[PDB]
Amino acid sequence: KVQTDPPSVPICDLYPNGVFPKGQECEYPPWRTSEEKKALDQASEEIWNDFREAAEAHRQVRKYVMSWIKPGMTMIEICEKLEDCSRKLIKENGLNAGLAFPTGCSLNNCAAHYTPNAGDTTVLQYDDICKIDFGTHISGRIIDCAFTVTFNPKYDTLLKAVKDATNTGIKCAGIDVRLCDVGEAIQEVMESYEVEIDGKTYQVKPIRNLNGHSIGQYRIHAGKTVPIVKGGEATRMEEGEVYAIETFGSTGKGVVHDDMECSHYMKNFDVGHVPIRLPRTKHLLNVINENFGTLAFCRRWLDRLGESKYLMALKNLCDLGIVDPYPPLCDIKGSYTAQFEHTILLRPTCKEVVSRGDDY
Ligand SMILES: O=S(=O)(c1cccs1)N(Cc1ccc(F)cc1)Cc1ncn[nH]1
Ligand SMILES: [Mn+2]
Ligand SMILES: [Mn+2]
Repeated sequence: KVQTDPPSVPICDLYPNGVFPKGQECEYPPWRTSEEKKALDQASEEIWNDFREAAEAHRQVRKYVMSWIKPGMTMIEICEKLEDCSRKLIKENGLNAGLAFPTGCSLNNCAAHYTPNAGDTTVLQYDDICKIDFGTHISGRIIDCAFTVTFNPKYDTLLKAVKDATNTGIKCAGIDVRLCDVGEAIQEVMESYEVEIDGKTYQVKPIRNLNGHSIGQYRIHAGKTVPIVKGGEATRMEEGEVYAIETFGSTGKGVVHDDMECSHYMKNFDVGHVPIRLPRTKHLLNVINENFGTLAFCRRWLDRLGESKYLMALKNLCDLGIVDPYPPLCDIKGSYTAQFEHTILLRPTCKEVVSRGDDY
């Protein structure tokens, strides 16, 4: 009925009749706040409500994380503590409710897609800049939302720059808005910031090959990309679409490349059923189909299901194009990267920043 400290009560039990809190509602940028639109919006109320339940789990998990995340903890300890909480609040139930993708805790010049695999001894340090990026879902309605953790105030202005650029992207987004215009607007704001870190000055660079993305049911990246620099596609955002608006700022080259051991994997959404006779590969694909479907997973999540010595079977599925690997994405050695991300609903009546909290 009432949430505990530490959080343990599922969000569904905190609401009496399955009506979850709305996120931040915004008027679209320059007639909708329309009977045709109001009815069209109401027709998807069950869907918006699923996003809101997942968003409330995301808000409660991240507030709890911020209370205890500290240097000295291992990255595994952080991810396990966060994920244990997330499973409880979302009331994990197979593909009906659960974790939408692994917990990113990328450090320093690593901007995204790093989560420890078994045996990783990495310890969070006082000077680290850590991007906590995790997702929850109800019925495949995904919340993709992220923030940056630091302990040293030297990164405060870099975080402020990226947060403002993400908020600028969110404000610019709308029905019939050109994706390229969102990218231009984000870049102008991010580049308006100069920061000083350890006696060196930088003009914050958007990471040009990182992007926001449309979201589909059980589909983290549905096909449209939201650039964070100028020169993109004039393709428009459409009514009823859902987007992850994320921005990344860097003190390095402002470009990422694959680096480090891969931890994130996801079945290719478009690949059809593929009969497998190789026993270990067949078993692993069945495990993936049963537990994740088209949602992303990580090696730790296969380990927890009691799977072991599966790396060759996993490589086989990647080589067949059934599963895609998503390795960590890093800028140059010595650079600092920061990220903020929210999920927005392009509802017929308004734009809802469904994952907005009192934090960011
Ligand atoms: O970089 S992405 O592949 C992408 C961005 C634009 C078009 S495709 N990607 C989606 C994703 C892919 C695999 C995962 F296991 C989890 C997520 C961004 C992202 N990661 C975390 N939050 N957001
Ligand atoms: Mn994310
Ligand atoms: Mn994303």
